[PDB]
Amino acid sequence: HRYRPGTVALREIRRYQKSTELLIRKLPFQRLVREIAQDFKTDLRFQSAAIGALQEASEAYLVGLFEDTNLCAIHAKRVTIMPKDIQLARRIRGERA
Amino acid sequence: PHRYRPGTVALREIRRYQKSTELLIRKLPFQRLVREIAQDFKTDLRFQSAAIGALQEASEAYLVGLFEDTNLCAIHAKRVTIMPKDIQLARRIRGER
Amino acid sequence: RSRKESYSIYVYKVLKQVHPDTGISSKAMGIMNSFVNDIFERIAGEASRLAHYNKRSTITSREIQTAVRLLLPGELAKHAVSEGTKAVTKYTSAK
Amino acid sequence: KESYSIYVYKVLKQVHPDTGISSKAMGIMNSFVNDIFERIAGEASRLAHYNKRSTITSREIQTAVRLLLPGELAKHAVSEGTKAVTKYTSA
Amino acid sequence: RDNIQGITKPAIRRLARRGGVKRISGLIYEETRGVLKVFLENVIRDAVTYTEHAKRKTVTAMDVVYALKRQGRTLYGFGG
Amino acid sequence: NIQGITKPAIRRLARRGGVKRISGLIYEETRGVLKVFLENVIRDAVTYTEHAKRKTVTAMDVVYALKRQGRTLYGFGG
Amino acid sequence: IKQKLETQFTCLFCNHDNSVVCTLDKKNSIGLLECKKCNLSFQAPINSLSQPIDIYSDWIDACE
Amino acid sequence: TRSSRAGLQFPVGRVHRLLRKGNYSERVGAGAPVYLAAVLEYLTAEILELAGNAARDNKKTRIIPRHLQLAIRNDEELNKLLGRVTIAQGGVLPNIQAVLLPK
Amino acid sequence: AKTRSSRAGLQFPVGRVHRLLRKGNYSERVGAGAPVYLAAVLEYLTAEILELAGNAARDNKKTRIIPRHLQLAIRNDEELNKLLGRVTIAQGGVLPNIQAVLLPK
DNA sequence: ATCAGAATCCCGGTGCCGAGGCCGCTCAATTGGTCGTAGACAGCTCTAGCACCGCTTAAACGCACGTACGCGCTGTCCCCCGCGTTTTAACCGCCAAGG
Ligand SMILES: [Zn+2]
Repeated sequence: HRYRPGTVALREIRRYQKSTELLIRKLPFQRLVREIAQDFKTDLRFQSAAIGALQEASEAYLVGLFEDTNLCAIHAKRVTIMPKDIQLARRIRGERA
Repeated sequence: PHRYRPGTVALREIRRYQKSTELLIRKLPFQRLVREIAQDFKTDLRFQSAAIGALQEASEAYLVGLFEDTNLCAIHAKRVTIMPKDIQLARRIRGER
Repeated sequence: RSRKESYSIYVYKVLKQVHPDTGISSKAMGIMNSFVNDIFERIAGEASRLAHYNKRSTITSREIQTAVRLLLPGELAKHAVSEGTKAVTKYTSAK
Repeated sequence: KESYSIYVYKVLKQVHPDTGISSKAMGIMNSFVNDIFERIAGEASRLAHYNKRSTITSREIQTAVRLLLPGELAKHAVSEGTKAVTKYTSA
Repeated sequence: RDNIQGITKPAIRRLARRGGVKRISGLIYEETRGVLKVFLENVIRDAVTYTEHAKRKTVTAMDVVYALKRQGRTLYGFGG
Repeated sequence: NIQGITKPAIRRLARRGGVKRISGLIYEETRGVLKVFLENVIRDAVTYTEHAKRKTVTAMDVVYALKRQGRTLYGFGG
Repeated sequence: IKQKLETQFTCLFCNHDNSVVCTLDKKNSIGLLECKKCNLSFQAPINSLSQPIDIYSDWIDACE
Repeated sequence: TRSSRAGLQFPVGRVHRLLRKGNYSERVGAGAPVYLAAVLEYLTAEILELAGNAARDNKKTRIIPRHLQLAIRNDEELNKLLGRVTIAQGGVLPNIQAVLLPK
Repeated sequence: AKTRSSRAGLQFPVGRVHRLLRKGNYSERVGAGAPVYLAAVLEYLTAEILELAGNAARDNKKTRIIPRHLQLAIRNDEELNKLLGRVTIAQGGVLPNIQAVLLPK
């Protein structure tokens, strides 16, 4: 039969607050990073441990920025995220002018 | 008479205070508050005036930034009335707990 | 073979002191080594600023004390100052 | 205890030569200059200790200016620095 | 004593207007006072500690400059 | 390219963040901000390796570039 | 498909002979020299006619 | 060793060496590295003591880094210290806004 | 040219900077080209920002640069604003940020 | 409430692997001895921080009073959750014909 919405998401929130393993798996992330660096320089063989470092820092970064964005939306008398929420949080932190 | 249902007063004074240069909090009560906080960790300390002026400068700048992000929180709240938990969310995102 | 550094055995002994029945992972030992690195670096940078805002180039323990209670928050800092000061007494009281 | 005042006057006369300045404007400018100098120098010292090089040449300064300032400013600054290196090296 | 209550509501108004804030709620002022107070607590604690090692019973502008650079809220203007 | 970021990946990012309900334009906005982040990071990382005169970016340089953006990360020898 | 080829060239830096590997990516016209010893790397553009002696020649001129 | 002569656990002279090669001053005093080493010693004692309690919670014997991140995020002054600090295999607080819990 | 400043054709004292490096506890030794290089970078930064200072002060028919001019010229720049993000100027204030929801329409 | 049944927790189990013991080195801590000036300290001098008050005045406080954004409610309409259905990134085993 059909389950009622919202439940499975929070259950897997309780599941995904447990294992600190990396969410984005390796190969596509590696291709994206390689396709990026190339724009800055050529022939740059990446240490794989450095790639794991980039992956870790990126994922924790985005998770924390999501936390602030989520609390913005909770303040915004809503439950669902919006892109304007990300703009608000970034405008508070000061990445963009 | 010319009572004026509102709108020009607040925004006009915003125009004036952004044409402005100098401080807003006047000197003596701020100084006495500084000395009361100062009378808590080491007693009987003397001060030159430029330190106090720097303190007043950075204080008003700190609060101006709080007000700016609070204002954008209110605009995202589809309101113009501020709230306290706006400021609490702003300081939550600023990491200054 | 170039000889590399670690602080693993020292804090390892300290861990064995405070918890005899406790194991540890290797990566976490590296994390603690990085931890000591970071705290040491912030302290030393505050020491260099202590020098240049004092126009002096000698380093004594007093500067280390004022550096620690500049960086660390109060209660933790005062306990650490107590530990360091008692260690200063126990060492310099003897040779 | 020297400030950089006439240096600012000569830069100003080289750019907008009909322009005055207040005292505290000069003070903020020298605050600025000292901050920038300290940030670059400390970053160069990080270059040394992260690279085990017992001194610092101009190449370290170039890469540190890359590390601090973003693109357009960085490229124009590298250009001006190398031009100064050139004219001082020629004589 | 009570100079925390020396903070006036029209000063908070003026700060909101240069801050660009239009509409002011009433439950704001003492919260503002508390945040300002904790700010200045950490500031003057660090400045006085810098002066503790200075072995001079008077704190300078330079001291407060260095201390606020330590917080990373770094302010120019007065040299340091 | 940038479209190697899957939708359930950013969903899992919401989950470890603890976020419940998801909109639409979130995905492309996320990819953009992630891109600019990695742009600054890997730019100054390759700047470090440029000074290194060597063809491989060190993990050390990655760590130090994170320090240069005030993003200090332990764990990998820093 | 990429070509991974070992060569009998001497590395211009570490001087180990028979330790330079050439990776020629013709799909993107990018050739890559690698040292199996000191670990250095050098990139250069390649055409369709190029061979390990073509990029190793470009590496000699890139140093001098 | 001066550490034993200070009755402590961190090597003094290594730190005295690193203070020299750090360009940290021109001259280096006698007992400043002893004081700094003791500071380090009490810091790591407190941190890993809370980590030991964290392992007591999960009934784990070997320390995983998740224990470390949790013990950092629980205590107040430590978390205000390491605010700009993240750790690989870190994770975050198991935290749920109850306004998003269903009714 | 006796002086190295005249030998560089610049406006800053180089041996000043070299002594600053020596009395810095920065490195142990300092070469000859680095202080010249850094001083040239400084001189470029001064001239570059003083350009925006000159235009921003000329915006108000005033010969003298005020701090408000400097803050305006910084915030009207992009690279300098992301440069000076954690930075505050004395007597600065901020930009005119009048939101569109506020004007009487 | 209330039962059926998904979802998760939690208990032996075994396996395998790296943490930790361990052990033989050698290079920096040590130990001891020798110049030296940086600074701990004594002391001189004049500035400036402090306290106080009288006079001026502009700035705050209280209230009178309307009023209009904030908010609780409502209906509504729509578009993400989710579960199902393919389906293709990612990753190991065979025909080309040219050499
Ligand atoms: Zn080689």
